[PDB]
Amino acid sequence: SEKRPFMCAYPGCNKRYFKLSHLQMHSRKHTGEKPYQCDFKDCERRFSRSDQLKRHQRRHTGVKPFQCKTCQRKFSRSDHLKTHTRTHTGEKPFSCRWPSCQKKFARSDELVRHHNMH
RNA sequence: GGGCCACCAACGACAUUGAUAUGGUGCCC
Ligand SMILES: [Zn+2]
Ligand SMILES: [Zn+2]
Ligand SMILES: [Zn+2]
Ligand SMILES: [Zn+2]
Repeated sequence: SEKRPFMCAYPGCNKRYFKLSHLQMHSRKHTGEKPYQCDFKDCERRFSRSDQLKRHQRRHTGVKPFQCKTCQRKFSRSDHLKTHTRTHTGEKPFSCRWPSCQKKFARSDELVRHHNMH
């Protein structure tokens, strides 16, 4: 129906946001002011999302709440824990790039290693 | 200005398959 909540006013950008609080925070990127930044005593780095802000700030605390329940290995990111967990299930979501091949892999390292074998 | 997750794409640590890493898009005030 071509209906949207809120959009950016800058020409060429014109991204859409589902909250006015994020639309005003996005607008800071055009005026030239940081939206998010590390509040740590000896840090000045900046980010474009609250997710990145927390992700970065955990670098100072060393808090890693993502852990396996089969080998108990620990990771700083949930996306990486799942890439590890699939090694216990035997699943391999990747595939060889060559048309004359049909092998499958689970890590980018395995895929690239096989692409070098070709 | 802050919270919460998932999925997708990059990433290279190789004893080990990683007690290892970044981004994008989203949802709540
Ligand atoms: Zn914009
Ligand atoms: Zn910091
Ligand atoms: Zn495990
Ligand atoms: Zn192949």
